[PDB]
Amino acid sequence: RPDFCLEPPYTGPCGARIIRYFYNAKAGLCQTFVYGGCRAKRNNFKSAEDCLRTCGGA
Amino acid sequence: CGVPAIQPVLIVNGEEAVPGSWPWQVSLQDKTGFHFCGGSLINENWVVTAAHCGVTTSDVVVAGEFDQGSSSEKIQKLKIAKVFKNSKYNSLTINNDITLLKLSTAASFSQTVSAVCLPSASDDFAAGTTCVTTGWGLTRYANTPDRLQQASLPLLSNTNCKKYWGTKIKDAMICAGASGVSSCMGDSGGPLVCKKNGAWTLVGIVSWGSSTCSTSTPGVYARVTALVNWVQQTLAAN
Repeated sequence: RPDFCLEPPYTGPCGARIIRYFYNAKAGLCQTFVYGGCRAKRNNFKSAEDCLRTCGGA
Repeated sequence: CGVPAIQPVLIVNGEEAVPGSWPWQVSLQDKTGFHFCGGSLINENWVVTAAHCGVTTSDVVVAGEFDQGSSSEKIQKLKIAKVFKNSKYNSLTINNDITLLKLSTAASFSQTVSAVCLPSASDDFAAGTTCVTTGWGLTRYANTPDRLQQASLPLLSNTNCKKYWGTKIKDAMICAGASGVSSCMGDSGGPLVCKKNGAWTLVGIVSWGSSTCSTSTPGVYARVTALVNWVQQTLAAN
């Protein structure tokens, strides 16, 4: 799996409160986090399904 | 516009607002009622917010709200007909961070629901001018406060702002704060208003800033004077 899947979630500098998903390698699943709205890193998905299909097993 | 039926009495380190004293403040929520951004009514059919909020026609505009934790509170849940994101919004630099929302059904203006005034492209709000920002964003950098918050803060000169943010400050941005208060997660899209001949006028839209909502760091807002011509043009065409 891509190494970006191992990066902690990144909220960014914008001030929004947008629900996104990130893969948590320690737990083995995708979890929710609050995204600020701009400069998203790659371990940031709009759905748990997209996240698992991209990072599952990392 | 710009004249609340209920006068206000004058976000991290801000204070609770008088219920309904910022009648143009709206809450942008998803279909489940989850608040993700703020916005400002500019008339009965349009709301102005930030482009980074990524609003869609599946989201809703909630007007006349004060306490989001109150199920009995009377509010207006308005559907969004179309979203007009400024095509010049730069997803890299965050410049031109503005989006207009056209409501499916007009909002019913009242003592707790009305519009904020828009400035003229040539308006000059001097640095040091005390303005106000409002919203339901975090009060501590965690869940959002139930009741609408507010904070008085000074506008900063671009030179002073650049002393911290350097070249990240672009032409459609205006800074304010670094004075003991700070906008924070959930405040985006909300208003930064200053008085123009006594009427509260939209000078900025909460955009970005300190990644920890530091109260000693300049907050950055979309500069409405640099984007109002686009606003008027969009309204006139729709």
